[PDB]
Amino acid sequence: TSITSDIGMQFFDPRTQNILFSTDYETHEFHLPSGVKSLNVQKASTERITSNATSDLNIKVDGRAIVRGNEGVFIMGKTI
Amino acid sequence: GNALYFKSARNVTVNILNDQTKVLTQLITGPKAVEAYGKKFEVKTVSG
Amino acid sequence: TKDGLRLEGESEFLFPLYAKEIHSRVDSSLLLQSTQNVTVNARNSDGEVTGRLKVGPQMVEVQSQQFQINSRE
Ligand SMILES: *[C@@H]1O[C@H](CO)[C@@H](O[C@@H]2O[C@H](CO)[C@@H](O[C@@H]3O[C@H](CO)[C@@H](O)[C@H](O)[C@@H]3O)[C@H](O)[C@H]2NC(C)=O)[C@H](O)[C@H]1NC(C)=O
Ligand SMILES: *[C@@H]1O[C@H](CO)[C@@H](O[C@@H]2O[C@H](CO)[C@@H](O[C@@H]3O[C@H](CO)[C@@H](O)[C@H](O)[C@@H]3O)[C@H](O)[C@H]2NC(C)=O)[C@H](O)[C@H]1NC(C)=O
Ligand SMILES: *[C@@H]1O[C@H](CO)[C@@H](O[C@@H]2O[C@H](CO)[C@@H](O[C@@H]3O[C@H](CO)[C@@H](O)[C@H](O)[C@@H]3O)[C@H](O)[C@H]2NC(C)=O)[C@H](O)[C@H]1NC(C)=O
Repeated sequence: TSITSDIGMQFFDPRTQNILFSTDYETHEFHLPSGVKSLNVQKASTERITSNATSDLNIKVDGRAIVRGNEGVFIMGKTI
Repeated sequence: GNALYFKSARNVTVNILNDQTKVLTQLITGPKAVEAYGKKFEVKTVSG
Repeated sequence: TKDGLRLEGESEFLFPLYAKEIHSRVDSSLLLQSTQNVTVNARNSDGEVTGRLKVGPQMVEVQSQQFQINSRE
């Protein structure tokens, strides 16, 4: 169901006259939708990664892991 | 010099049929919702 | 013809048209174009146009209370 133009897709509910969805990204800022399972973003600025109180975080990667601490790293744990 | 229109008192159910007259992609513009059934969607720009 | 009527010419309708099913030929792809815009409209029981699929001069607009996308199922 392809579409094509210079600007792109649009949609706004006429009962609000607010653009509920657009694809001229420079104008309207994108927001995170609800109900998302995973997201694969090519660059992340994360303050903290944490799990929930049941299962284990797994920083797993087929590639190489390069963790660099500019002021230093501190590993705290029971069995390391 | 004129604008081609399409109107109805009801849904405009644009669809496509295969050789067996089975629906593959559909675009139903109804009164409340504008559904686009199919196997995909896309929005491209001119440059690709 | 016997089962229908074939026309090879520009049948300019100087007044409105009406039908129920608009098809395209099996061996040729329907095209519909203009210079300003092409509009699809749908109306409520009171004739109020409520869902529009407008292809404007630059970029498409869809106007409705909802915008789903599904699979064939
Ligand atoms: C805390 O994190 C754990 C780890 O992810 C969560 O457990 C997992 O939760 C997901 C989603 O609720 C489960 O996925 C689904 O589970 C059902 C049955 O449990 C299964 O039939 C589905 O196919 C799907 O896999 C996952 O199984 C579950 N895993 C375990 C080991 O419990 C947990 O829900 C999180 N709790 C909170 C409060 O966030
Ligand atoms: C899509 O195409 C149609 C047809 O070209 C455009 O409709 C046209 O809109 C203009 C601007 O209003 C109309 O000019 C003026 O319209 C008023 C009525 O609103 C009339 O009183 C004036 O005398 C003058 O004609 C023009 O008539 C109208 N054309 C038709 C055939 O109705 C429409 O604006 C286009 N969409 C966009 C986004 O430009
Ligand atoms: C014209 O378009 C509208 C909007 O797409 C259609 O309304 C929707 O139609 C579907 C299928 O008839 C409705 O789904 C139904 O849901 C009920 C449960 O609510 C379920 O029991 C049925 O088996 C069916 O799956 C949907 O609710 C309905 N939504 C609205 C807002 O009306 C309408 O059917 C279309 N009419 C024609 C003639 O194409």
